[PDB]
Amino acid sequence: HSQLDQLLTGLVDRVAEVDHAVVLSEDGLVVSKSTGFLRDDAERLAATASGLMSLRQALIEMGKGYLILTAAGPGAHLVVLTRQGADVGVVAYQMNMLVKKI
Repeated sequence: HSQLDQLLTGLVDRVAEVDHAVVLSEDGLVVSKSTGFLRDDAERLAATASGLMSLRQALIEMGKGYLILTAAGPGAHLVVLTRQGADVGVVAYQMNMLVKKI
């Protein structure tokens, strides 16, 4: 488990609002994921995020919760899935602090 994997797993563990997290390369490759996020589920999130960016940041609210995406430097994006009713401000702050730590 890489340092980035531990950071992502740490975000998910500490933040009640955050269910899963991945970091995707410019090409859509999963570079890192929270350790309790299965490869099938992570790549499903990756396929969604890559579709989003074919259509920098994005925030999509649904019934489920939110999908939030932000830049993690010029070559990658951090992508998070929240639980239902999460405070977006809290999650965005946590993600911004994570990107800083990387």
